[PDB]
Amino acid sequence: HKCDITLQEIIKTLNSLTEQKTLCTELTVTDIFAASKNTTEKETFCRAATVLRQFYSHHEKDTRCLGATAQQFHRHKQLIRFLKRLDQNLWGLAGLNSCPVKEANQSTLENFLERLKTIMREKYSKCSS
Amino acid sequence: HKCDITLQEIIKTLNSLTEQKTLCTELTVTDIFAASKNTTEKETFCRAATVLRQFYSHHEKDTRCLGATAQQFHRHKQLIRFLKRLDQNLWGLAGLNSCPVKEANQSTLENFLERLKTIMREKYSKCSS
Repeated sequence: HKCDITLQEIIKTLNSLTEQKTLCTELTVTDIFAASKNTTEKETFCRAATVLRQFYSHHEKDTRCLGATAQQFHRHKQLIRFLKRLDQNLWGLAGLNSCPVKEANQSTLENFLERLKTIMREKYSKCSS
Repeated sequence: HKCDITLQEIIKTLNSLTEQKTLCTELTVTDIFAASKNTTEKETFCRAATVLRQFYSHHEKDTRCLGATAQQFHRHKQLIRFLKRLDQNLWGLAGLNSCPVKEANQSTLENFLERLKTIMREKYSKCSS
């Protein structure tokens, strides 16, 4: 399923994420989009599904992110809800639960999310345009 | 030749470009790094060698870029010298002069150059680290 509405779910969720801030949206993930050797779409997804999943699992109850105020704690609570959802969809479209994250370079969650939001919208374009 | 000094030539030139401005560094190229399906390293290069080459050839004597003042015209003159050089190296490492630029989305020359500068530095890391 390649031009499935799951793409819209991914984009629609990407927007929420990209339009928010936290002390955690600056911590780094593996830049799987720093590769020159490349792969295949479903593996592009399993790899991305992987890094996103390593993050939220590593940062769900992280001290640097839980927050001082209420609006902050709320924000982080929301940040992790979305990561889980964005990831839930990625694994489904990837349909591949094994991943060789061969990369050294790290982006920031936020800058990585933009690139995912971009790749996804290009993937969408090819579905309608 | 994969960990050749040509990589340093590419990075070293990428730095000059990325650390400069022009009225032309905002005009758009094809975002070949918006693909999810992916390819192979030498094809990643032929594709990049292609877009860069379409640009300078399309913008060498472009009115929006030639410049009003002297420092401006000089800058554009320099912008195109580097594009030719960065491209000269890419074709050599790509060793492949045929390219299927299947992409719709466009980045800006400047934002595309950053990503190339990044991919290149990751490619370098794997050569020494």
